[PDB]
Amino acid sequence: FVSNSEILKPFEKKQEEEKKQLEEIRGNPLSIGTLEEIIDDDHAIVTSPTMPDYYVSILSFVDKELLEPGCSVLLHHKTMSIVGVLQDDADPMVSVMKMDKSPTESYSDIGGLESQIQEIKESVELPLTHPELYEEMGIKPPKGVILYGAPGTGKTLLAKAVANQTSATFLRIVGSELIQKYLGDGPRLCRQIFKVAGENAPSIVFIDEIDAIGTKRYDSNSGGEREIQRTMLELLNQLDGFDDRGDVKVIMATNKIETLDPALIRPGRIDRKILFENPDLSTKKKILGIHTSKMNLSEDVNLETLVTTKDDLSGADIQAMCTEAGLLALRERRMQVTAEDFKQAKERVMKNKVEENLEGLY
Amino acid sequence: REMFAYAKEHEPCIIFMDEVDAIGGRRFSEGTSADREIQRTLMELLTQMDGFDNLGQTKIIMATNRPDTLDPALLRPGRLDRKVEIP
Amino acid sequence: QLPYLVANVVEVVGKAAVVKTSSRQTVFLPMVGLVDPDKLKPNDL
Amino acid sequence: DVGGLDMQKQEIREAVELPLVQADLYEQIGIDPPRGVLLYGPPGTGKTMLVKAVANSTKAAFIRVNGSEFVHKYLGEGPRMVRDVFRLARENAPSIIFIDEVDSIATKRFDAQTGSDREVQRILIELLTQMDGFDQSTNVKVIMATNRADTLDPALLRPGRLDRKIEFPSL
Amino acid sequence: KDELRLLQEPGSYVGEVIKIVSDKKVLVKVQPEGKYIVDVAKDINVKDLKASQRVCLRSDSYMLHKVLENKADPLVSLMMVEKVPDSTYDMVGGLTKQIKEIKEVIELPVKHPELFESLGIAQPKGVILYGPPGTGKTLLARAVAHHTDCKFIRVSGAELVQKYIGEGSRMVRELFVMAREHAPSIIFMDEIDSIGSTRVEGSGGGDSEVQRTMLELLNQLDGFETSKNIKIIMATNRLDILDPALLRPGRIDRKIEFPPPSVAARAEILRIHSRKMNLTRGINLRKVAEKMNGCSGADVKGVCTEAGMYALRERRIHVTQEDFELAVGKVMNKNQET
Amino acid sequence: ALMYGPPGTGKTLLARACAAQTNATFLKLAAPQLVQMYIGEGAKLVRDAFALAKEKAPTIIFIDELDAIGTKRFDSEKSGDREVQRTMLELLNQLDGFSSDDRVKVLAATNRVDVLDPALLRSGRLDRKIEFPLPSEDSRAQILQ
Amino acid sequence: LKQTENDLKDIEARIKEKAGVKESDTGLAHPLQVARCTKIIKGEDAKYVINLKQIAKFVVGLGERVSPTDIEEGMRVGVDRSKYNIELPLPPRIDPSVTMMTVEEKPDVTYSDVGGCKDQIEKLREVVELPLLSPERFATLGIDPPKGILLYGPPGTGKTLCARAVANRTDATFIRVIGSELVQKYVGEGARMVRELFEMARTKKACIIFFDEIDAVGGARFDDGAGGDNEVQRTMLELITQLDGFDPRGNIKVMFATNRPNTLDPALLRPGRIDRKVEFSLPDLEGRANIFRIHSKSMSVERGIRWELISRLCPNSTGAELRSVCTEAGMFAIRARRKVATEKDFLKAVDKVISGYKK
Repeated sequence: FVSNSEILKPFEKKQEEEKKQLEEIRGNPLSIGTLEEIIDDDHAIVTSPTMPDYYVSILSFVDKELLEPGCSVLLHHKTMSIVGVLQDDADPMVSVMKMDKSPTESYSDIGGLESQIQEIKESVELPLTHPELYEEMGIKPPKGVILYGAPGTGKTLLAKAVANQTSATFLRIVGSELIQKYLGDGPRLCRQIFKVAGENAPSIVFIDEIDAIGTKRYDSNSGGEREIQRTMLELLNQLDGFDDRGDVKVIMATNKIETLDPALIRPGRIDRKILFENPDLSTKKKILGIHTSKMNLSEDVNLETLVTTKDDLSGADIQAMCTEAGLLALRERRMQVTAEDFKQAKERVMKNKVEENLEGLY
Repeated sequence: REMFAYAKEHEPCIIFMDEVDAIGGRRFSEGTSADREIQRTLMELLTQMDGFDNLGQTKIIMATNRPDTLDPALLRPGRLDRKVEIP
Repeated sequence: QLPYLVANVVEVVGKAAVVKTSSRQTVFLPMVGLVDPDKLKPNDL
Repeated sequence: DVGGLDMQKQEIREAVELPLVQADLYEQIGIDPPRGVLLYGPPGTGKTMLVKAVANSTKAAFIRVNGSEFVHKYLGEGPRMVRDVFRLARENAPSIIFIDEVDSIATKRFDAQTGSDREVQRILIELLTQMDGFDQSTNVKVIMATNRADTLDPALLRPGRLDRKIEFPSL
Repeated sequence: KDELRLLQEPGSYVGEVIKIVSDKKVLVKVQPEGKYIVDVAKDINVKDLKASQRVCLRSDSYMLHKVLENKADPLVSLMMVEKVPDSTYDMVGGLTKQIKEIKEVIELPVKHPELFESLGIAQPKGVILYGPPGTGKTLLARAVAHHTDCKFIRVSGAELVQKYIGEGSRMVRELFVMAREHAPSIIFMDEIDSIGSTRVEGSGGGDSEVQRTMLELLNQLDGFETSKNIKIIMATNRLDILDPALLRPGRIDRKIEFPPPSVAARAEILRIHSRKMNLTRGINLRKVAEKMNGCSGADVKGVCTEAGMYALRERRIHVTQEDFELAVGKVMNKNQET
Repeated sequence: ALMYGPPGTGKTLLARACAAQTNATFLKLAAPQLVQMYIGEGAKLVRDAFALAKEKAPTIIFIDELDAIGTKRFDSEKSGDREVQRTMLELLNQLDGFSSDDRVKVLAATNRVDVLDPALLRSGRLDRKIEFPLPSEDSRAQILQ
Repeated sequence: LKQTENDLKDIEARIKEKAGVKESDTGLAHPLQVARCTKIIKGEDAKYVINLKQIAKFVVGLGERVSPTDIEEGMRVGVDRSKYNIELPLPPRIDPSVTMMTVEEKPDVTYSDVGGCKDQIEKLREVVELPLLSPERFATLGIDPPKGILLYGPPGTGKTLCARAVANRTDATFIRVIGSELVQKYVGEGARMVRELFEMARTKKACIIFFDEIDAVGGARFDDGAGGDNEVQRTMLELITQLDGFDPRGNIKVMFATNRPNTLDPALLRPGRIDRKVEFSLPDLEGRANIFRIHSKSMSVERGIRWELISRLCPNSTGAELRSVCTEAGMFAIRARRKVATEKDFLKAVDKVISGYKK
């Protein structure tokens, strides 16, 4: 404040003359365009939302490094030339990016999933800690992991559990967001995933819930979209072309692999297919600890009693078990849930899945 | 519709249809899977005849493979009064 | 003017003609002497 | 114009001419008139032409609607016209809306047919909203002819908004 | 004379303020056109510009003119918000099990939201009705937004999606804008409803375009916005071609079924609809429901019109006991006719 | 003229020999192009075939795999063949349009003949059936020579 | 010091851009996918203004007009997917992405997946190795090599590596065109890339041009007649005319690859397009005996083992799946604390990939 009063204030007065020549080129009737390709001859392609696709020349405002193909810029109504670039801080460039460094989930906190740990540890932690073991065999360790089951137990816990021991940064990317709202950004978002995580790379990319883009059907038309093929074809080249010592890792998740593109699978690059395992007594107590924390319970309520007799429910039915237990207190007009409500609600959810399996077989 | 209007505006007009089994027919269960164009043509032919605007001098000739495979609603009197075999 | 507008003539009363442009616009114009009624047909330039 | 229709003629007079002429008979009894009637039988024979004869005695505006209409490759225009024709009949009390062979537009989908068949269940919600959605008030008479129907009962049957069901006598 | 000079205008578009620029400009998204950077009015400071603020942009010079009221003008297909809803729970009354399940789900968090936060369970934001078709749920739908003093809103997913460019997105996002300002309201989800009120058996082939938008706005509203007192009410009796992920939390919370019909179920319904009518003293309304077969709530409601037709031929406002059983026998045979 | 026989006997090879001596334009109709995912493409395809043959008079149309589009049977299962059904229907309609032009030839080389039709046998359509059997002892000696 | 020179590029040049650039951009104005002007009318002659947009289309007649640089406005002048009348010379189809393919001259890979299969070797020795070595004997022989080679079967099994094996002894340049990268959203680029293949092949002779998974883009589809984009149509015109008629096939070869042989272009099934046809089958115990021995040469393992028993544990399967077995050999050996793969290491490694296929 005091230091910059004798610096920035006389600086803006001497720089006011250069700002006057800018505003003359700027103009009041501006517009937002869309970039396509940038060439060293100072020319580009811009489009306003009414789709009058144009081709104009690039003037001198900001460095070309700030300009990227597929972005939005500023235009004027005379020559439709680019008068400036639009700030991308408000509009996220990628789909969903969440950087979690050193997460809480570890191998010992996920319960009896250790059977799945031995498979993911050899394909992730083993090449990272001892890369010289693969150099003697001359083989490429698979960087991909295929996950099965339902979220909240197998997919949610194991995703952040591998990053703790490997000291990796967890990045969660939504799979249904791979087709994003715009045409031409398919190959751009694929490179930004490996570009941001490529400089340092103590990170593992995670993708979940792809029901769509993995299916190109029989064509790109008659109900299909071109954005689906832009991301799928570029993801195959970026995954197969980029090879490293095991720093960058990309892990997807899907319930059914029969609908996915077999060419996108690229056999031999991803050798790891991990099935879904049922939770043990340790994992089931972890799900209960989250919901029963805010839920009122007496001193006679123990997590070991509920998991003793159970149908071995998934993460969806366990969450619904404590949900039904809360309705018994609302009908009786009480804020304290006793131990009888947890046992009564456990039998109702257990009987809604498997009972007699249509008794038979002589 | 435009053929119905062109027949009213210009009296000397004769309409001839060939192989109406494609646009007609009872199909199987009378359900529609990509079949909406079959009922689209049949319902319009029966609706223009029973409306308040009829065709006095306009004659429409239809042809098909079998008469029994068509819509029985058209064969009833009041719209199509002429059923003639060609042996 | 050499670059004429691309359209199709749907109707050749006798000296009147109707043309349908490819811009989803329909205009009415009288027939001139530089064209023939057989030369005006749809699916043509 | 055609005899032997006294079975159907007594049904039309009660569901059309009765609420149109004297509206005070319903308030005295404490009952409300139905918002429509379903006609089952072959069209064109003692049926379709009889519907046009209703506008003669009632002196009402007859709206001719075909089930093969509103065919388009776009969306949103078809379902919008069902609401617009209802409000169009609200300004003019003597109005009558008729639909020929509702069996084509009342057929639902037991399986997903993907393209080009999506418009059969999109048009059904608007016909039901203009009747089952609103309360009971009749500014117009709704008559739906049916040539043949195996099972179509999406909301249509039961006397929620539609009480009487007319059937063409064979004997 | 001064008015004639004011009536001449080049025109002004409609847009909403997005952000604020240090260059004394503003980024405003024009709904019929798009995002355009324009100039802020000289008589209006840039500090008063907020996010999603409704303003007025001139057509001629493409700049801010004045600041109108802040509202989202709805494009109206079936979605127009009505006023003064007319219904009651005494008209659809007579069902004990259904009313208890509706109050503990919809009406409970609205009146006392602190009961769920103190207990430690999230309040249900949605419910799917179950039951046979034509139980009389069409009349109680108006009473849901009436007794709760909420805004009556009906949503049609078909009319908000069009094959035209830009017409299948902005319409769906228009619902999300007003849902925040109207938040004390209950949203009605139609076209998926199999309950029988309006039953199309759902649409799995026509929703392929809207699933990429509407399903994102409904899930982001609860999770990201955390806006309470907003009830998304869906209905169906079966999940087959719809979203298989609805069973996950955030969409389906509570499930309200329908009680089996019996003599005691139709005895109270017949008495309610007969209050507007006039009955002779000494007529038992419970014996009428005993002779009924497979009659739902709407079957009894339709008997009133049929019962008044027999007495109208004799021109009597009072329906004798002889005409009731003759009318009920005809209404019961409507489904079994031919 | 109708032509049937196994492939390799010259059914597709001799099709150009008739247009070479008569100075006619060879127009081939591909078999998979007749199968279209869009419904209603058979009407414009047949009309455009004779439209190009109207401007250029010496034009011969060659059809490949006649048996694919040549069997409707009697059944109601045509819902999947609905594009194939109207293909033969428009063929009968366009050939009746201009009866004064004999310079437009329609040739279909297929394996055999199974489903007949009274409409397909008449003037301006397939009439003479020329069998293409397997070559005999002395026939293979002349071909190999 | 350098702070002024950094902003000097955007200051001093901006003054010249006011008069200079605005004058060059007058008239409402390197791959360009949209060629259109806005309200440009001149005269009669020198008007042009061809608009590809659906609104206000135009065409230009009156003979042939060719300009070296500027036709009317220069710049946006273009054609793209719809060819308008008589003007070839200025397509905006040039995308300097043409290096996307893989050109390998004299590949050093000899026997990789080729060993073990006798039938596929002998079929490609006569039509490839011989003409690329002594083509003069074929001029005396009287006949010509086949215009095309049809390779159909499971992909990634060595179908591509089989062309690299025969090209080793002849020192031929191996050019592979991947069908996955061949399919692009840009319409009109496929016609230029194929034309540049034969033009570049004449510069350096003794090369082999290979195409992978031709059914990806397809030789015959429903988008040719019904659709409005021209890709395969103009590709087949440059494929048949350039190669067959004026170009000798001795030093220039074109080999395709596919899966279903009946889904190809029926134009290629006619005589005079594709003659040589080689069928690929799953390798037997003898076929896979030499496959595992080649891959094990790169890795360091125990030489006292036998690879004929390893190939017996796995049933008949595509050769592309055999590469994943070697990647699992050096993994389970680490769990046993063995830097090399012993005899017992391949026992659990082969049994792991068998249960993963679930066939």
